[PDB]
Amino acid sequence: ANIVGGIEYSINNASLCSVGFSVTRGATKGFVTAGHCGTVNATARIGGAVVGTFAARVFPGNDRAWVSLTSAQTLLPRVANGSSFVTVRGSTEAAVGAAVCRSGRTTGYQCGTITAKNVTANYAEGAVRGLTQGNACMGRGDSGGSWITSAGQAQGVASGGNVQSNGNNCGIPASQRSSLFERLQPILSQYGLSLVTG
Amino acid sequence: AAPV
Repeated sequence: ANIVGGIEYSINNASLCSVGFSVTRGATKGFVTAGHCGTVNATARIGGAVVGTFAARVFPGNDRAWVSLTSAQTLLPRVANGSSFVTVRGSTEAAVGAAVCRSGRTTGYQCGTITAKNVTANYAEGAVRGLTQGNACMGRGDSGGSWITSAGQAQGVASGGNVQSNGNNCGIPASQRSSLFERLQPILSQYGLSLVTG
Repeated sequence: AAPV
């Protein structure tokens, strides 16, 4: 499978999540995603084929994970935007007020702005600290998906938000949306990963 | 908020 930010993958033939970013760890290929998407060793599938398993994760507390893929996967420095792509150029962290977009299997490609940093989400499982808040909308299934600037700087992976009864926060005004992502920097250093760029 |  071609690994692109934003595409769907399933975990143990049950839940669905979205790919974050293609990364490498020495010769091993992988992608970063959300911790709440699977437990260590869960099996990730892309279009019905096995692509890898969860190598590590932290959830709750943080919300992060990396899946190590088999050798046959093709890692790409891109994030889906409809039929087009956003090239990943790096991981400079943008500041409050910067515009940002996110890509995921449920709501596609949505943009908005970063409204706050260091936010805590109280999930049923426990608190998740240090999240950055943006107002791009997100829906159930978007978790783990890419958060990136139009200029190609990777910001993080989708964690959660105030989804309404329709499964998303796209039907409420930007001013009332709280869509949270986990910062990419600490995931890259914690696992010793390098981003695939182009 | 909820996870996703």
